[PDB]
Amino acid sequence: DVVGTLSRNGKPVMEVTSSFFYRGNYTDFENTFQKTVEPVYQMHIKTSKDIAVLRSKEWFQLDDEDFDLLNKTLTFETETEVTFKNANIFSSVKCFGPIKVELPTKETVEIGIVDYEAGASHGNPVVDFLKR
Amino acid sequence: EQGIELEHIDSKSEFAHRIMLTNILRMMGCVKKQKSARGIETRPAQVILPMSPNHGTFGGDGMYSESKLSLETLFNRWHSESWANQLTVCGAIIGWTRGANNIIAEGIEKMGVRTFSQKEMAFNLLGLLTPEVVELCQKSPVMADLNGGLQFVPELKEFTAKLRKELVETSEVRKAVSIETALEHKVVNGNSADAAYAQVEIQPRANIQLDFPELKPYKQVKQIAPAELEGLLDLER
Amino acid sequence: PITKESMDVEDALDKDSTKEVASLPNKSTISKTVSSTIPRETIPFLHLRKKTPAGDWKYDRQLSSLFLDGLEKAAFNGVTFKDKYVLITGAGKGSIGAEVLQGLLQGGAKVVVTTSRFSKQVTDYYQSIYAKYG
Repeated sequence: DVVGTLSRNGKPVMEVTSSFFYRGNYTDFENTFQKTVEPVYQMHIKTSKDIAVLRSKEWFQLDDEDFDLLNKTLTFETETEVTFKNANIFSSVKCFGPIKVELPTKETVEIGIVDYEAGASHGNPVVDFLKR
Repeated sequence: EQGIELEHIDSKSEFAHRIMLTNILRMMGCVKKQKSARGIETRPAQVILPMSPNHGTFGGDGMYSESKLSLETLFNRWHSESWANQLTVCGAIIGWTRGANNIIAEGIEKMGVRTFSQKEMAFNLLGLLTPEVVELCQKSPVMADLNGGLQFVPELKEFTAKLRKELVETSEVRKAVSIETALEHKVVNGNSADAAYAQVEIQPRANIQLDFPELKPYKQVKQIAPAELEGLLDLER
Repeated sequence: PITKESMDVEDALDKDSTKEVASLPNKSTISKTVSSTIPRETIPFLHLRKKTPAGDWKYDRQLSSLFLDGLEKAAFNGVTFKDKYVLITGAGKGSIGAEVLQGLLQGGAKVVVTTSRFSKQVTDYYQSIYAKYG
């Protein structure tokens, strides 16, 4: 699956997404990879256990560690690069991107980073977090 | 009475009130009537009434506040009634005893208050049956505060509530984080990670023995019987 | 210090029961009272109140001191309830009453105990309590 980005006067106009398939047997997991740009997710911090949850999350690094998250909407412009070992085992997962906050002006500013890196992963913890 | 507020006071409450106040009065009443009927005068009965420091403080314990309050009248009514000769009153303001509130008990002890185990408070009461206190109680009604300085705490309810909230929320948070790190660990390392860490348990089967007598080594058994017994008895008899 | 308004004895508990048992019948002699050691303008955990003529029950040092001396004598020497006929209610297993009762029976008094759940378990429980402590 290949992403064709077409642009006019420098600005992108349309995206052309095509999924192609080679029939047969491909055990080519060395050069097999997955480079998806994970969708952004908003997280509303109302309760005191929610900030406890995100601070319990290792991958949540902040620019200022003392930054209050109470009554804030945090967005994750996160993208994941996975190298494969098997059809399901991921030989290494690198899920990273800037964590921003919706300001009172509703402008977005980078206040933290997701810098998740792991070896023989069967999936992403961040994605499991997100579906619950 | 647990979780009965001022609008919930009903049949159960009224019965409780009748156990803890009214029939107690009827008991003293009847003891007076039996003593008086045999002319007992040098032998009054020392009643140790269990008073409480909490008087509609904690709330939602129906008519347990008014039951333990109203027995204070006995201190005055020792003088204005004629039964003073047969009965003596030892109201015991009963402190915090342990063994629902046991979890926070350590928490209140940080506030320089003492909570008693059942055996400590029992020993304390038995204090009030010592000859000296009896003789004391035969002169005048005695109040004995075994509260352990708890009364000093200003508006105790919210302080017990705050302790409950901090222990319960610490419990909950740790439970949530312990589940919601293990789940993501299981996703990351698959089920095969903690499949080999899941161990087999060997449940017992019943093995009904015929419990034959155990036969000690000949060395041991020879030291039970004396020396001459060997070859002495006819084994046929 | 919340109650603030404005002795060492050599034994072998938990290390040698035998010598502790050897010293049980020895009536301990209290030279100095813990009542006289009560901090001034500091109310003890256990104390007595005396009725003020206005109509309130306020802490009295003299009565509280006498009671705590009594308690101290009971703790060191032991107390006997001989020639006492006592009635006790709500003394089921695990309640305060049960532990008071154990007291009285260790004291050697005559006691009547009421039970509001009269059954085999409750009878048997009281039996075992009276065999142990009686």
